[PDB]
Formats: sequence, structure tokens, C-alpha cells
Amino acid sequence: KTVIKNETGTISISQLNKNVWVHTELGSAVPSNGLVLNTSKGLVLVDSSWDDKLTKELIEMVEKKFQKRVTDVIITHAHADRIGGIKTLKERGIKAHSTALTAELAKKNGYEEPLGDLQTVTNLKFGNMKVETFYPGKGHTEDNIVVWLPQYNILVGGCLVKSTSAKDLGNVADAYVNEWSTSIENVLKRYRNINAVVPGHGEVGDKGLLLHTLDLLK
Ligand SMILES: C[C@H](CS)C(=O)N1CCC[C@@H]1C(=O)O
Ligand SMILES: [Zn+2]
Ligand SMILES: [Zn+2]
Repeated sequence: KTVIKNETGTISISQLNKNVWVHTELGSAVPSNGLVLNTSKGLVLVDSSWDDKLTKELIEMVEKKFQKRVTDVIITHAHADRIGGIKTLKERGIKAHSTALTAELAKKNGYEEPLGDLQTVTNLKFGNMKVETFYPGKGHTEDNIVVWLPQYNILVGGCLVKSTSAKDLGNVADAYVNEWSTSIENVLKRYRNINAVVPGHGEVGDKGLLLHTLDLLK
């Protein structure tokens, strides 16, 4: 699968299973993905969107559809596609989780700050939905984290992980190209049985996206 769009087509949600959807927004056209987790205690997002306008629209779409409030967002690094809606989150009383380093970089770059509560490994539970966050090391950015749903073996790779359609490393201004492969290997070592991998940009895939990223780093 079910795919549902906003009137414009700039925001789309695609169902992976009964309680997990991918959200995708176009920023001006460049698509960006996160997750929507439908839990018994509210909606939890992995990542916001490019700006406040899109973040507001995303929240409004999912609250209406799932008939509950967005309570929490996990911010996976301090680039605009991930954190651009932080002002909206904070003013609505939506908890914005991040590592301390992500918060430090957000502040440095003039964004409002997320909580800085996530450690190298953090285990969260929202209703019955289990979420693990993992900092595997530097790669796409110094601060990038991945998000794991152990009840589904779904990995949110974020922008650390390239989609099949990506034929080069893309934006390496903030990247650590000599450490990115080790960081991917750390993800592969931690999660040895993966059902789906959601990249930050592009189509959902599987463990092959991690291997693709390794190949692009050669
Ligand atoms: C503006 C975003 C922030 S991750 C960006 O750097 N992009 C989006 C598509 C390609 C490029 C990248 O992730 O390498
Ligand atoms: Zn980025
Ligand atoms: Zn990105």
C-alpha cells in the first residue's frame, strides 16, 4: 504494498508491514526516506524532513490516517533532510531523540537541538514496538546512526547506506571515506540476519545495499 500520497505527491507513505511504513518526501526534486512506526502508544518517526512545511504535512497526514499522535522522532544525523523539521517537532512537544554528537552538530549549524540522549547502543520501546539505535562509526557523516527493529529485522540505514540507483558516493563534503567501509562492516557484524534495509534516498532493498555501499567506497 500500500502506497498513499498527499494531494501534491511530494509526500508518500509506503507500507512495509502492519505497523511499519516508509515516508518519502521530495525537496526541491530530491527524495528522502524515513520510517513511520504505528505503536499502541502513538506514532514514532525515524527522521523528519527537509523543512518545517514538509514535516508539518507529514505529521498531519499520519496523525489523521492512524488516528493517534506523533510522540517521538529519532534523528539519524544533522543534515537538513533528517533534521530540517526540528523546530516543528519542538514546538509541538514531539520528543526529538539523537546522539549527543548529532545535537552538537545541529547547534553548530544553527538548528534547534534534539535531546542528545542516544548512546552508541540505545534500546527504546514504544508501546510494544522495540527500537534499537546504533552508532557504527563515521561514514556519510561523522554522526550517522542506524535504527534496527528487532521484531521485524528491518534496518534503517539512513544516508550511510546507498540505494541500488546510487552509482557514486554523492555528497562527501561531510564524509569520512576511509572509515565508511569499517562502519558498514560494523553494521553487517551486528545484524547478521536482515529482512529489509531502508536507505536514506532511493528504493528499499536488503543486505545487498550494504554490499553495494562497500563497492562504491572502493
Ligand atoms: C542533501 C542530502 C543530505 S544526506 C545529500 O547529501 N544527498 C541526497 C542525495 C544524494 C546526497 C547523498 O546522500 O549523498
Ligand atoms: Zn546526510
Ligand atoms: Zn540524506
